[PDB]
Order: sequence, then structure tokens, then C-alpha cells
Amino acid sequence: KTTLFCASDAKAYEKEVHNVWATHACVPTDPNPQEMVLANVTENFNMWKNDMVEQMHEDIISLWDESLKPCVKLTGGSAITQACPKVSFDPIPLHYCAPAGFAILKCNNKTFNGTGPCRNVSTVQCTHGIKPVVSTQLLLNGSLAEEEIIIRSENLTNNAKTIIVHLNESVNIVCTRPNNIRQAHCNINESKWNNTLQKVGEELAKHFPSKTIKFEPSSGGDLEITTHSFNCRGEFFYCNTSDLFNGTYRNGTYNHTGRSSNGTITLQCKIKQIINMWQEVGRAIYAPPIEGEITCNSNITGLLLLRDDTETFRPGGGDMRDNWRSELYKYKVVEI
Amino acid sequence: KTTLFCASDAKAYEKEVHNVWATHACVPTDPNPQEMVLANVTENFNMWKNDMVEQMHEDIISLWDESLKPCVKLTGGSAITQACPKVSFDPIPLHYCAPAGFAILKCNNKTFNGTGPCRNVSTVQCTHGIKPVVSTQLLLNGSLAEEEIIIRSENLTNNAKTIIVHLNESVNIVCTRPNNIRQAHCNINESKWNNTLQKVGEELAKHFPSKTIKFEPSSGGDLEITTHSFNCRGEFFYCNTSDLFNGTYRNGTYNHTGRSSNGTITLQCKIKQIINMWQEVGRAIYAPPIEGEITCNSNITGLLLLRDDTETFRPGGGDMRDNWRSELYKYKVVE
Ligand SMILES: CNCc1ccc2c(c1)[C@H](NC(=O)C(=O)Nc1ccc(Cl)c(F)c1)[C@@H](CNC(=N)N)C2
Ligand SMILES: CNCc1ccc2c(c1)[C@H](NC(=O)C(=O)Nc1ccc(Cl)c(F)c1)[C@@H](CNC(=N)N)C2
Repeated sequence: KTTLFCASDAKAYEKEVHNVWATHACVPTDPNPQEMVLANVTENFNMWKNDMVEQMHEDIISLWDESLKPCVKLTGGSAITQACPKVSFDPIPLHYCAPAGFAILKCNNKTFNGTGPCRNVSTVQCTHGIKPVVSTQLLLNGSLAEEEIIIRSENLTNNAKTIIVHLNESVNIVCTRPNNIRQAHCNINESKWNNTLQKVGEELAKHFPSKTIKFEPSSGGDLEITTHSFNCRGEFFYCNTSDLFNGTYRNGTYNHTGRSSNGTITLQCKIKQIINMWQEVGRAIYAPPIEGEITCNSNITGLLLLRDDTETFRPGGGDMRDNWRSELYKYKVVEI
Repeated sequence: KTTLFCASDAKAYEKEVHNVWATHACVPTDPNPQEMVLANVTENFNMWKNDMVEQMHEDIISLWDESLKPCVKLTGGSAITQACPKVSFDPIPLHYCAPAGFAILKCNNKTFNGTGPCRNVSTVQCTHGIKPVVSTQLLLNGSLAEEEIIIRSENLTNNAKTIIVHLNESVNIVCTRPNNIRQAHCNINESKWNNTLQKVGEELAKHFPSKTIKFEPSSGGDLEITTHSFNCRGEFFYCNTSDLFNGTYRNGTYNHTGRSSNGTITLQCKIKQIINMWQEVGRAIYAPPIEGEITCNSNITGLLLLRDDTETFRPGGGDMRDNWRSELYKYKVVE
């Protein structure tokens, strides 16, 4: 336990809300941090029980609270109104650093699954640059696994626990609302996606021995988790993924059963004004979408899954603490 | 044409020289940016013939003249000496704005090459925030193409003319003189560089039917142009790029023949005191480098190339007006 502090390359002249936030909350990053490599030592990590995740969660909640002010905030029977101006929105990498008297241990084992023993260890003052990207089903613009795809879970035999898939090669996704003003769409190359779900398919095949491994859409619930929901330029995008998570892996080969056109999977997206908040239990209401072309070009670097003869996996999400876990898995706050 | 005026978020209690200059030379940026989108309006652009570049160049010359004072300045055979204190140096974004009666037309075509027809244009009072980064070969801390790498030249078939490559994704470069006090070095991830040079190689392959596209170092000349020269915290870095611009593109793929060690290209750099000035024809001598760790973490946002079966390309630069053109290419002053 300690109280971490943040570092970033935020610009004071930038009116983008992440830059404003980091300027009023963080410290100038050090242009050349140097890692103290600890060989010979073997310590244990648990990405699922990490306070760094809670601190970061708190910080991102405060950030959204001060940056994205909704027209309405409804909780129970009480509603709160205030000015909801359109803003400049684009996440910047956040570093989390330990104060004097504390250190940050970093796992260098490159196939480490987040829980248990890690042996190539090291000492850093601050973490790597982390973009606080809030999304569901798909993890966007994070860091890639440097070798094979990695499966992360608090308990894999417990189907109620969220599975994090760390990809080794990103899959580009391009969402856009062209110049219906709430109708948007995402484009994904079907080849990269087929390859990706092939690799993820076999990596899941290893953990679940002789099963037909299917990928199906989210069963139901709030649109935030039943769709790939995310924030693009201050606008809340909800993108249908029924043609994305639609496949079958069996006997060492994968088959995409989702619809595609000319080698491209297109997600039908909707920009919503009424959102179910991730910070707290309640609803937030924002202004109609801005004018012009609203496009986000992102990289899919991770998956969020939930497991149900056959093993079926569906896209998950909703708890952003897992989104922070996908990047904070290699770190651990330590005493000196 | 007119007499433009600058606007910035420059800050009067900052002793950083860009701020010191901008506070007394510029105007508070304006909380009210109002863009005027236009339908049915072609205007023709020529980034290579834009006076805004000349004005910018001139007051960047003024800025440097008042900020970075060399111990000696030799021009025309005449030597001028003065105090050469080490200062705080870090570029800030400058906006260029049109006075009363004038406006700045802005191209919105995301793939506009600087020259020729542009349709989707708006009207602004001031340009975007531009950091006056003086450099050769590599363009640092600039804007990225909103996507698709862009090739710029007033005539590509004219080998004598500087090519500006506008990148869509930045390539981080970390230069450092560690705590020989003139020996420095730069670090660049090789993967991002081979990626960049491959895509650039193919967008070059488009303009050049299909010859073998080679990347070779600068043939010769002053160190300022034969190396990636730039200023970091007041100190003049000259970094070798013989292992950066050295590779071959053939077969629709590129392979790097430049040398590397475990995924990291390291440029051998030298902090120099005697400098061939970019402001004018002459030389300036400064004081020895400051003590401590001298590090700059920059982003490569563009390239400056020169073209010689095979088309050979080499890093170029020297004329900083080209460094202003890569950012001012989309704007034009009108009445
Ligand atoms: C199986 N997991 C179910 C679960 C588990 C935990 C939580 C949720 C769902 C709820 N998450 C969210 O509403 C949420 O992320 N919205 C959201 C908003 C904007 C963007 Cl861009 C976005 F990508 C997502 C949240 C509770 N809130 C309410 N019940 N109203 C916390
Ligand atoms: C093919 N183009 C050749 C060309 C064309 C025009 C010009 C040059 C070269 C000369 N540029 C420079 O000396 C120059 O940029 N130095 C410089 C200083 C500091 C930093 Cl940080 C830096 F990155 C560069 C300059 C003439 N001056 C002298 N010959 N003394 C103008």
C-alpha cells in the first residue's frame, strides 16, 4: 500500500481534456527512465488483486467526472443537471509512479499470465505509457504481447470470471460517422480477424482439451456490454458485434460464420445520448452528436470474454478495472 | 498578401526563451476558434510559393537571434562576439493569424499533396499550433497525416527539388548525452522504422512506376545536412543516419540494410559548437555543452528527401522554410 502519483507528456496549451486533467493532476514524465533489472529473484504477482488498478480506476473516474459533464445524471430518483459542452477527447498515455520510499516491481517473463510466480523481475519508478481507454468487448490501443497470445483469468474453470485475451498482433478497426446523424459503422479486415481467432482459438484449445470451441455474441443485457461500446471524440459509440464474434474452432482449424462483404466485416454502430455509467450505478445523458465526420482509427490489442460437447465464449466487459488490469498485470507496488 | 501576426499560449513568468520572445512579440491565443466550412469553393494551392512561410521564417530568425546568442558569429569574414549564457530552450506552438480584412483558407482534403486543386476548404482566423522545430533530414514534433502517407514536391521529376514526406504515424526517437562530453547517441525502434520505410517506399513506388527504390545516406556536404542536425535544450546535436537511411525496396517489400542490435537502431551523435547557420550564410560558435544528462525525447513526423532501373533517395534539408512548409501547406491568406 502507498499513494501513487501520475506522470505524462500532457501539454498545458492543449485543450483536450486528458491533457488538461494530466496537467492539473500529473507530473512531467522523465524523458529516459531506466529499469533496474533484477535477475535471480522469484516473486509472485496477482493482476486480479492489485491496488494499482483501484487507484487508476479512481483517477479515471475523477478524470471523466471533471471532463465529461453529462446534461443529466440520474441516480435512483434523483437527477442532476448542468452544462454539457462538447469537448476535445483523445486519451494520452498515463504513467503510474511510486513516491520516495516505495518501488514498482515489473515482471519481465514474457508468457506470464498475471497470477503466480515470476522470475525475470525488475525495478522501475514508473509504469509504461497507458492510455486510459474506456471500452467493452474489445480492448483498444494497448500494449501487445511480445510473443504468443496470452490468456488471463482469475479462475478459468470458473466461467463467471472474466477472461482477458492479450494479442500479439493488433487488429485495426476503423469506426466512422460519415458527414441519420446517429448511424455510424466500424470496418475490420476479415483476414486479420480470422487469423486472430484462429490463434486465440488454439490458445483456448490448449486450456480446454478436446472441445469444439465456439465464439458467439453476448447473450443479453445493457447495450454497453452486449455491444462493443467505446468513446470516440467525446461521442458514445455502441457497435453491434454479432458478425464479429461468430465462429467455430475445431480440429485445429477455424471457420468464421459471421457475415462479411468483400473481405470486410462491418459493425453497425449507434451513437447514444443515454448511457449506463461505468463509474457508478446510474445513467448519464449527453447532447446530440457533433457535426462533421466522426472517425476513430484504433487498434484491437485485447479481447474480453466470458465462457458459458462444446465450449462457447461470448464478448464481455463492463468493469473497467479489468481494462486497467490488461495493462497493469506486470506491475506490483513494493516497499523498500 | 499582408502582414500576419502571431498568437500563442506563451507565459510571461516562464524564462524559456520561446516564451520570452512570444510574450513580447505575439498576442494571446483566442478562446473563440470559429471555422467557416465552405461548399462549392475550389481554390488552388502551392505550398512551395507561400509568403506565410517567409514571414514565419523571418521571425523565427528574430526569435533565434534574440534567444540563442552565440559567443562568436562570423559572417562575411567579420567576427562579432557577445555574451553566450546557456538558456532554457523548448519550442512552443505558434499560431499565425490574419489582420483585419484578411482570412486564412484551410484545405480539408486529408490527402492533399500541397500543390494543385482543393475543394473542401474552410476559413479560419489563425492556423493550428505550430512548433518552430529547426532540423534537417528528420521533421520533429509536427502534425501527422490524418492517414495515408503523403508525398510532397513542386516537381518530383525534378531531382533538384526537396521532397517532403508527411507521415501518418510518428516514429519515436530518443537522443541523449549521458551524464567525451560531446559524445551523444539516439535510439529508434527498428520495427517501426522498417514499417515506415516500407509504406513510404510503396507510396514512392506509386509515383515511380516500378524501379528498385533504394534508401542511401546523404552523399556529402556540411555536417548540418549530412547528418540529422537539431537543437536539444540549447545544445546542437549532429546525429549520423548511415544506419537509418540504408535499405532497399523491391518486390513490393522493403528490407533494411542498416545495422542494428536487438531491435534498436542507435545513431552516433556529436554535440557541436561551431555551426553553419540556417538563418544566414555564416558560422556561429557557442559555449561547451552544459553538464548533466542532455536528453530529448522527440517524435519523427516527417521526412526530407532528395532523389539522385533504380531510384535512389537520400536524406536532405538545410532550408528551414521547407520545415515551415510541411506545416503551412494547408493554409493560404486571402482577402
Ligand atoms: C458482466 N459485466 C456486467 C457489469 C459489471 C460491472 C459494471 C457494469 C456491468 C456496468 N458497466 C457499465 O455500465 C459501462 O461500462 N458503461 C459504459 C459507458 C460508456 C462506455 Cl464508452 C463504455 F464502454 C461502457 C457498471 C454498473 N453500472 C450500471 N449498472 N448502471 C459496472
Ligand atoms: C540542399 N540544401 C542545402 C542548403 C540550402 C539552404 C541553406 C543551407 C543548406 C544552410 N542550412 C544550414 O546551414 C543549417 O540548417 N544549419 C543548422 C543549424 C542548426 C541546426 Cl539545429 C540545424 F538543424 C541545422 C543555410 C546556408 N548557411 C550556411 N551555409 N552557413 C541555408
